[PDB]
Parts: sequence; structure tokens; C-alpha cells
Amino acid sequence: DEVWVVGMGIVMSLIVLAIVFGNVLVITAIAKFERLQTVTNYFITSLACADLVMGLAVVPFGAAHILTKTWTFGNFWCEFWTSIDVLCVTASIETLCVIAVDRYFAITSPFKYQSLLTKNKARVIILMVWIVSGLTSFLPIQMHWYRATHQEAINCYAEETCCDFFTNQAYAIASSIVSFYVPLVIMVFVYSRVFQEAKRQLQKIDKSEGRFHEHKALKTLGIIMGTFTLCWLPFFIVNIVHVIQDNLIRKEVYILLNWIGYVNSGFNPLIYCRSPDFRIAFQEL
Amino acid sequence: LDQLRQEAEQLKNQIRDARKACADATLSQITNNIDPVGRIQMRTRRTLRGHLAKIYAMHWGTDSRLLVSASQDGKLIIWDSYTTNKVHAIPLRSSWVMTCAYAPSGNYVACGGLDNICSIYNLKTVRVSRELAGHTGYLSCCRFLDDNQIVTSSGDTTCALWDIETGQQTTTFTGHTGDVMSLSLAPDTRLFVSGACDASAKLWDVREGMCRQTFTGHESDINAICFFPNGNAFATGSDDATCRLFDLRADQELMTYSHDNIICGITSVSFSKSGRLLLAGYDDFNCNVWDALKADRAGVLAGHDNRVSCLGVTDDGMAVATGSWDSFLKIWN
Amino acid sequence: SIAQARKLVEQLKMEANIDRIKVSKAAADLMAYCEAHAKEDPLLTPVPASENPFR
Amino acid sequence: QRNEEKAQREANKKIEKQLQKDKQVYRATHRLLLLGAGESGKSTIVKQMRILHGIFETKFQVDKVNFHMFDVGGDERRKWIQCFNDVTAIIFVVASSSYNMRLQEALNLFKSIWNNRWLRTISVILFLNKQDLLAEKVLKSKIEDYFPEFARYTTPEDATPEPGEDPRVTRAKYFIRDEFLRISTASGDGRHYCYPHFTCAVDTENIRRVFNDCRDIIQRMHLRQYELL
Ligand SMILES: Nc1nc2c(ncn2[C@@H]2O[C@H](COP(=O)(O)OP(=O)(O)OP(=O)(O)O)[C@@H](O)[C@H]2O)c(=O)[nH]1
Ligand SMILES: CN[C@@H]1CCc2c(ccc(O)c2O)[C@H]1O
Repeated sequence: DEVWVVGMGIVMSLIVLAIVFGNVLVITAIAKFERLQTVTNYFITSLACADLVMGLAVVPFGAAHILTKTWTFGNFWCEFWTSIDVLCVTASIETLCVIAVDRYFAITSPFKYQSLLTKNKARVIILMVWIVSGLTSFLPIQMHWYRATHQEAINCYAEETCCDFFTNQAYAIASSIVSFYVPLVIMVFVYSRVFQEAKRQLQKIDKSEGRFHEHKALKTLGIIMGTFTLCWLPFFIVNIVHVIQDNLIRKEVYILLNWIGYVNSGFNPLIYCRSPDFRIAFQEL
Repeated sequence: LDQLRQEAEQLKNQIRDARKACADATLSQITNNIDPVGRIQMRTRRTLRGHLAKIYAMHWGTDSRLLVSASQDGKLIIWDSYTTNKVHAIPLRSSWVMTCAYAPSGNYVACGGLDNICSIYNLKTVRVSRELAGHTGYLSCCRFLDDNQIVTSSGDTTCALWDIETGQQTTTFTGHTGDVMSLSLAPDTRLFVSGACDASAKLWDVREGMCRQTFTGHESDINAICFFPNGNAFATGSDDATCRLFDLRADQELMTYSHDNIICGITSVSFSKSGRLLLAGYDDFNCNVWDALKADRAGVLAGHDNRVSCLGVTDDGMAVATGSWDSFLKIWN
Repeated sequence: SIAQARKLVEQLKMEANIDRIKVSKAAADLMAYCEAHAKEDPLLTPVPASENPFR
Repeated sequence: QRNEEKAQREANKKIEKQLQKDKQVYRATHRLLLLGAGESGKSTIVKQMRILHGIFETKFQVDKVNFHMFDVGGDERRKWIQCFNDVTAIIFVVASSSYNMRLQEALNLFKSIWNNRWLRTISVILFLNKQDLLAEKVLKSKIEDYFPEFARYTTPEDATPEPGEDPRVTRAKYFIRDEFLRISTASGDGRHYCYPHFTCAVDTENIRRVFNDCRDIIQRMHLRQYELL
């Protein structure tokens, strides 16, 4: 019991730090050295900033709510917390999709890649992504478009002591469709095309110069795809299933999946910043 | 003929014997009582941006105000060091360039490249004033004698002196075995030296046109050369890690600057105004400063990523500038 | 060319007739110049910030 | 004073706008270096090239892609190699028919050039001219008479011969390529590759071949950049 009270606290504390340290280091390395600054690294900065804001804002508040089992702050604080949570999550996922499509454009069409993406295009794309992220989260949650019709939900809004997440099915479906499924299918198609091109090139090399002489590609694509899919997949399936069938899932399962989805932001720089130049920059600091 | 080659050897043996007899004491031993300079720390004061590709060489203006830089992209840009603001940007017909110079009066700028032509530009009027042609090998360096005469060195062993109005080789200097890749001018206009691909570096007389001495201390290609501020000695930096300070009154070398750790070549050498500090670049991503009197290191200059291919010291001696294969410059003080 | 060998033969003779001064005089001259012009050098000693125009 | 400061600021502004503008033009074009031994036949190859549009520079554009060549006119150690470490590819021309008259000399350049500290990340597009003359000499000067390693290289294991006047000539064709490719495989960590081609004195798809080679090189570089290969 005392162990339950503490262990949860220590685990929560470690998760809050590691995220802050990693994201701050990535941001400082991007901003300091001029060698690392380029068009492809401007996309990493947005993801790092979004994950840093998420880890600094929503994670400790959720941990405090879980530990104390009571929301001391006001209702507007709860609304702001949920709003920024949804904002950060959707922004990070769309940034990942944008990175994937940019890599696809770089690989499949090399001659036109130099002109297509320019410091003007990157800023516009990132601003559009963040604007779509803001429109999806703040506008429908600041107002009461996310209210639920259940009597228990109404009693929940009435009592300001504790606030939980209660929404109608339509909003959940719309948010899940906008945030997860479309980026998922886009990433799947992009990486399938890239893998096919890599296989074709490897076959060409083997046929041309095989007498004298694809595991790496498989591992590289597999890590990136599997980590993201395993971290963010079950939560959205559960998000659909609780809305489609009332009184079917337990709140513990919901909070556990939402929390296991938060750790994904911690491991993003490890996957996406393993380049030797990044290693040299980190070692220099 | 068998006899001719031997006569040549006997003369070389006599010259070596005379040089050995002229030697009295080691140069390092003489300056043993000199108090050391100590640690020298200097930091980047300005950073200049605007180049696209790797730069090759630069030349400070006679006034401490301006400087000119050239890059492989094919543009000459005249910076203003104090306010880090550009002034002119002259495109070139040929992209590849390897040298540049700034006229003593400040009214002309010249640039020579891998194409076998030396061209001069007029600042105050820009357009090509005249094109100098006649060499059979790529240019390596060029300096302005005055507003009328320019002396150049080429990939062929010949070094020539031109006249701007006539555009013809007034005098031609021959005698080098291989390609010449260095040149410098004395504080006066009387003498100038050069260092070629062969280890030999000789001293030439402008008016007479006849070689006067030959120094062959090194054992690899020579990539840089400069004069002591007094004008009676000159230091050389070769492909081997050693940097040696020769002398003019006495033919033999005096001191060698080298270290066990360094195994990379030297691409540029320059002297401070007082001559106490010898500043030399390196093929690695660093620039090292030595002490000329006792061959003791002073400090390390860092902040370059690609290479260091150009270096110069302002006439008043207040600031020193470095170039790189990166697009960026740097000014140190 | 046989002549290039001939040309070298008189050239070495010409360069071998110059008088050679002992290293003591040259070393003394270099040391004297370096010691005399030490104050005028602005890189040897840290110049004041006010006098520095770059800063 | 302030007006002087104003003037300098305005000039810096015009220069910067134009420099940014040419940055895209500079980055768009691709640069190729052409190098070859004497009597190889590079002048004929440049003929179809000028058809598309001390130093001779050629500009040709195909399919809205800009290419620009650099032919350097020359037994000399070279100190101008360091200046050519930014090209996308190097075109190498070797006369296959010139064995009785120098081939060993050309290969001798290739290792020389293959192991420079500045050309580590540059791939080579290799051509073999004088294809027709090679058949005539083999079909009296034989390779065995001039070369002692000729034994056992007559047949290619993966040989895909075009209809050939001589099964025997197909033996001389693949012996030279094997000698050239033996050096390319030995050094480098895969950052640079060799692309062998067979071309007769009369050929038309040279531009297509070089276009395909450049596309392959850029695709391989981008694949290796993101750690997929
Ligand atoms: N049969 C035949 N003759 C060729 C072929 N290529 C070149 N030749 C001949 O060989 C000559 C030499 O090639 P050139 O094009 O003149 O080469 P170059 O300008 O001398 O260039 P370098 O190789 O650098 O000396 C040509 O003028 C042709 O007469 C070929 O494929 N077949
Ligand atoms: C409390 N955590 C929230 C709950 C529901 C939700 C999330 C993220 C994106 C959405 O579109 C959602 O509907 C989760 O981050």
C-alpha cells in the first residue's frame, strides 16, 4: 500500500525527467551548431518542441491527478489541460506524417527534390500543421461541443472537485479519424513505396556487380513503423470501442493506454536522431 | 656529357661545405634566455556570411577597412570588416579561381583561376580592364607591384612580370624543376621569392631577372611562403608537418617548427606585425600559432569544419582573418 | 636538352660566390628587431576594449 | 552618417536578394568532370553532347535538367584534383582497341585516381570506345601475346551477349572490364561505385545512359544518407 503510493510516484518522476532532458538536448543541438541546420532538420525541431511542451505540461498534471485522486484546481484548468493534451498529441502525429512524406519525396524523385522543398515551403507546411492542430483541439473544447448526454456525465460536470473525460461518439470518431488513421495509411503507403524502390536498387547492384562480392532496410523501416504503431495503435481502437458500446471498458484500461501512449514522445529523438553528426554534436556538449 | 654532370656535383659539394663552415651556433640556443610569450587567447569577433561554395584565397586591403574573397562558385565579394556589410559582388566568366589580390591604391582588384588567363577589374568607374594571357599552366598566386605592374606565378615553372597597358611579359623567370604554387613580395619592390612543387625555393630579383639563391631544406611539396617584417628572412610551410624559417644573409635554415602529433600539411603561413608570432594553418580543422624565436606553441584557433585554405594579417596588426572550405569566414582579434 | 645541363653548370657557379655571414649576426638582428618592436604589436599584448574598434 | 549607414544597408540588401536568387540556379545544375587518356576519342563523344544544346565548358539540358561539363586539356602528378571534389560523377574514357600501340598506362592512372583522399565520395562513369576496332584485331595481335594474365577470362559467367559476329570477340570484351572492375571493388566502403558501359564509335543513347547513371548515383546517395542500405 505504501509501496503502491511511492513506486507509482518514482516511476512517474523518472518519465517526466528523461523526456525533458532529451528534448532540451535535441533543441539545443539543433539551435547551436550551424552544420546541423538544414531544411530536413527544421521538421525535427517542431516535433521536439511539441513533445517538450507535452512532457512539461500534461504529464506531471496527470500524474498528480492519478496520485491525489482529486483535482484541486478549477474547471477552466481542466479544460485547458485536456485542450493542450489533444493539441500536442495531434501535432506530433501530423509532424511524423509530414516527415515521412518528405522522405518519400526525397527518395523517389531526386531531380525535382531540390526545388520542391525550400525554406519558404517548410515554414508554410509547419504553420499549416500547427494551425490544423489548434483548430482540432481548442475550438471544440473551449466551448461545450464535447459535452456528453449521460446523467453521470452531467453530474460529473456539476461537481467541480473532480473532472474526467466524457464526450459523445461523434467527436471521438472525428478526432480519431483526423489524427490517427489518415496519417497511418499515408505512412504505410509511403514506406511501402520506399522499400520497393530500395529493393529494386539492391537487385540492380547485385545483378551488375555480384560476382566480385536487405536486412538493414528491413530493420530501419521496422523499428520506425513498429514503435509508433505499437505505441499509438491500441489507444485509438479503445477510443472507438468505448464510444460504440456503453459500459464495456474499464477506466483503468483507458488511463493505462493513454499513459503508455505518452511514452512515445520520449523515444522519438532516439529513433529520429541517431545520425553520426548528431552523436558528434551531443558528445561536444 | 659525363663531365658536365660531375662539375655540377663538385659545385654543390663546395656550396654545402661553405654553408656548413658558415654555421657557428644553433638558432634555438641563442634565444634560450628569452622570456616566453605565454598563453595567447583570442576569440571570434565577427562572422561573415554570403558565400555559396568553398573559398580559396583572400587579401586584406591596404587600409584596415576592406578585404576581398574568392570562391569556387565564381564570385568576388568585397566585405567591410567593421560593419560586416557587402559592397560589391563581381561574377566571373570562369567558375574556378585560385587566387586574388587587392591593389595598393585600392582602385583595382585582380583574380586568376585554373583557366590560363589573369584578369584585372576596375573598382572606380565594374568591367574587365584588361586580360593578361601567355601562360601554359594554371595560375597559383599573384600580387600587385604597383598600379601598373603585376607579377604572377603559373603551373608551368615560369614566373613572369606583366605591364597592364602593354599586356606583354616584360621579364620571364625560369629555372624551377616543377610547378610553382607560392609567391610573396618583399616590403620593398626589389626582391621576391617563390616556393614550387620541388623542395627548392629560390629568391629572384625583379629588375635583374636572375636567381640569386636556392634553398632546399624541405623534403616534400611547398604550399606557402611569407616574408619576415624586417625583410631579411622568410618562413616556409610544406606538405610535411615541418615548418622551417630560412634566412637570406646566411643561406642555411635556422629553425624548424614541427611536432609529433601533427601529421597534416600546411596550406598558409603568415607573420605578425612585430614578427614574434608565426601563424600557420593546417589541413586539419585547426589553425596553430607558434613563437618564432623559440619554437614554442602559444594557442589553438578552432571553429572551422571543412578546412583552412586562406589566411592574412592586417597591416596595422590588430586583427587576423582565416578562410575555410566552408562558406563562412572568421575574424579574430 | 644538353644545354639545360650546360645552363645549370654556370648557374651553380654563379650562386656559390656570395659571401656568407655567420649565424650570430642574423640571429642577433632577428632578436633585436623582435625585442624592439614588441610594444607596437597589438596582438602580443591584449589591447584595451575602448581602443579596440572591432569590439 | 545615418544617410551613409542607410546607403550601405540598402546595397547589402540588393546584393543579398540577388545572391539568394542565384542560389537556386547554382543548386539546380549538375556538374560532370570528363577525364581520359590520350587518343581515347573524347572529342567524338562530345559531338552528340553539343547536339543537345585552357578549359572547354559544355552546357546541355535534357528533360528540364541542367548539366554542365568540364573538359581539362593536358604523365603529370596533378594538384588540380582537389578542386574537383564536388562533382556528381567523373566520366572516364579508355580506348579498348589501343592495347598493342598503352592500356596498362590507363589502368595505372585509375588506381592513382581511385585512391585520392579528396575523391573518396565520387563515382566514376566509365566508357569504352573503339568497340569496332577491337573485334577486327582479335578476329592478328592477340591479347595472350601482349598480356600474360589473359588465360581463363574468355567467358563471362553472367554473360548476356548481344547478337555477336564472334563468340570469341565476346571473350575480349569481358576481359578488359574485369580488369577495370577489379580495382573499383578493392577500396572504399561502398560510398563510391563504378558503372561500366560498352559504346561503339557510332552510338545515340549516350545522353540517356549518362542520365540513368546520374539518377542511380543520386538515388543511392539519398538511400545511404537515411541509413536504408
Ligand atoms: N574506329 C574507331 N576510331 C575511333 C573511335 N574513337 C576515336 N577514333 C579515332 O581516333 C581518333 C582519336 O580520337 P579523338 O576524338 O581525336 O581524341 P582526342 O581529341 O585526340 O583526345 P585525347 O584522347 O585526349 O587525345 C579520332 O579522331 C578517330 O579517328 C572509335 O570508337 N572507333
Ligand atoms: C485524455 N487524453 C485524450 C483523450 C481523447 C483523445 C486524445 C487525443 C486525440 C484525440 O482526438 C482524442 O479524442 C487523448 O490524448
